[PDB]
This record gives sequence, structure tokens and C-alpha cells, in this order.
Amino acid sequence: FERMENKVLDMEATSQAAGELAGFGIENQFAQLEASSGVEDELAALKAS
Amino acid sequence: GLFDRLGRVVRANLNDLVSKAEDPEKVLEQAVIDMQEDLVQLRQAVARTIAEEKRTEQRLNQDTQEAKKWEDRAKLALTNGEENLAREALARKKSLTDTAAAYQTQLAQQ
Amino acid sequence: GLFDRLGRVVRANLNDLVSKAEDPEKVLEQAVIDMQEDLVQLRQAVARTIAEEKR
Amino acid sequence: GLFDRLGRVVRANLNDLVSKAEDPEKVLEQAVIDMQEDLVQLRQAVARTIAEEKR
Amino acid sequence: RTMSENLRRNLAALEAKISEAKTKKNMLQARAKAAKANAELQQTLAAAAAAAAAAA
Amino acid sequence: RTMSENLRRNLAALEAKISEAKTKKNMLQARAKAAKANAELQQTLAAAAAAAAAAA
Repeated sequence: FERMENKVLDMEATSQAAGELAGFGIENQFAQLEASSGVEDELAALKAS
Repeated sequence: GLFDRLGRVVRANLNDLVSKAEDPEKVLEQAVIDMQEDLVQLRQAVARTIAEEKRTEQRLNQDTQEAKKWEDRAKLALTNGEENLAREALARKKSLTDTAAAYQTQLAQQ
Repeated sequence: GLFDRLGRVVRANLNDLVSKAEDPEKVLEQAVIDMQEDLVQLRQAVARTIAEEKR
Repeated sequence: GLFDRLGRVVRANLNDLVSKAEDPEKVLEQAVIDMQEDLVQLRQAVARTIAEEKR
Repeated sequence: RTMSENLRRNLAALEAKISEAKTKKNMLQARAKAAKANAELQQTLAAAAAAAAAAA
Repeated sequence: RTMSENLRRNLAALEAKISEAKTKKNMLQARAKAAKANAELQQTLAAAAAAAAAAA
């Protein structure tokens, strides 16, 4: 069980690998600020109609 | 030593003779391609440090939920009148909160 | 090391010599075709994660 | 004694070298199979105590 | 006969924890297979698409 | 029976410090593996990039 748990932490380590990939996504993230405001702007127009 | 200095001179002449057979226009952009794979090597290693940082944060969440488990065992021991087992459970809780503070310190550096 | 730098220069010259035999008009749309099969590989793997979620 | 401690260190390094040649995915279920025959050994002995009780 | 009650409970408690370990084994083996596929797919697709697109 | 209470506590206290040493062992082995990787990556990337760029 203990050695299998050490093997299970290979999946946990793989989760941090996706987190480092996401780090590049944090530099790219400014596009999400314009994307999020845009969907609320047309949604506000749709609600006002 | 004298033969080290003479050796580096003859080796430098041979290295310069090879260096001028390389076309400066073609090899200078090969040097930029090589520098781009150097950045490819750095990004793989940097990402692996992020995984290691998250692994110390996993140990911290395991030992903190293990301390909550032992606190519940201490509560159970006190309702069952077994105060001697409640102290034992509190001693396990203390070693888990003290190692959690070591992992918090490790995580802050990471 | 010095021979790594010299090796990457001679290998880069040979790779550039090959690169200019490829027609830019024809190979640039082969690159878009290749990028379309890259999306074909991603959709198969993504769908397999949905099956794992349902399991 | 000093040579007991040194002996257990060199024996432990050799045992770890062997331990990492074993595939964790395949051997961990062999360990569960082994644990199932351990229960097979216990049930035979327990039943023999019932026979002794009846005697 | 008081020992055979104790042994019959200990035998049932042993197979109960062997049974628990077997269900845990399957779930842990599944997560490891899934995590191996997620990493390969995400990294392969992201790297191949970005590199080919930029060069072309 | 007063000696067996003392021995039963000493046996539990021994395994408690063996248990503590085992958790410490894993955390210390992890830091040593991480530190070995940090040094190699930082030095290799910095030296190779600066030397190649300057020469070219």
C-alpha cells in the first residue's frame, strides 16, 4: 500500500505539470478580461431589449 | 605551465581554421535556433519546479486533515471517559501541526 | 561546450539548405493541413477524458 | 555493533536496487493476490479449531 | 466456544479489510492511467500546434 | 502488571518516534532531489544561453 501510494503521487505530480502549463496561460490571461467584459456588454444589451 | 600555454595556442589556431569554414550568414541563425531550444530546455525544468511546489502543498493538506481526524478521535476519547487516549491523540495532532508549519515554510520559499 | 556550438551551426546550415528547396506557397498550406490533423488528435483524447469522467 | 550497522546498510542498498526492478503496477496487485492466499491459510486453521471444539 | 466467536469475527474483519483494499486498488490504478493520458494529450497537442503554426 | 503498563507505553513511544523519523525521511529526500534539479537547470540554462548568444 505504501509503495502504491508513492505511485499515486505520480498522478498528483502530473497535476502540477498542467499547473506550470497554466502559468503560460496567466501571461495570456489579459485576453480573458476583454472577453468577459464583452459577453456582459452584449448580455446587458440583450436584457435591455 | 609553458606546455599548457603552447597547447592552448595550437588548439586555438585549429579551432579558428574550422570557425572560418562555417558560413556567417547561415550559422548565425543556427545559433538563434540553438538559443530557442535552450529556452525549450528551461521551460521543462521550470514547470517541474511548479509540480514540486504543489507536492509540498499536498503534504500540507494531508497532514492538516490528519490533525482534524486526530482531534475527532480526542473528542471521542473524552466522551468515552478515556482521557489518557485523548492526550495521546493531542500529541499526534501537535506533531502534525508542527510538521505542517515546516511544510508552510518550505512552501513559502518554493 | 565548443563542439556543441559548432555542431549546431553546421546542422543549422544544412537544415536551411533543405528548407529553401520547399516551395513556400505549397508547403505553407501543408503546414495548415498538418495543424488540422493536430486538432484531430486532440479531439480523440478529449473525448476519452469524457468517457473516464462518466466511468 | 559497528559491523552490524554497516552490514544492514549495504544489505538495504542491495534490497532497494532489486525493489526498483519490480514494476509497481504489476507487483502491487501480486501483493493483493498474496494477501488473498494469506486469508486462505487463516480459514483452514480457524475451521480446524471448530473441529477441536466439537471434539 | 468463546474463542471461536472471537476467531469468526477476526476472520470476517480480515476479509473486510482485504475487500476494502481491492476496491481501492482499482480506483487508484484508474486515476494513474487517466493522469498518464491527460499529460501526454495536453502537452503533445499544445506543443505541436503552437510550434508548427508559428514556423509556417 | 505495573511493569507491563510501563512497557506498553515505552513500546508505543518507540514506534511513535520511528513513525516520526519515517515521515521526516521522505520530506528530506524530496528536498535533496528538488535542490539537485534546481541547481542543474538554473546553471545549465543561464550558461548555455549567454555563451551561445554572445559568440554568435
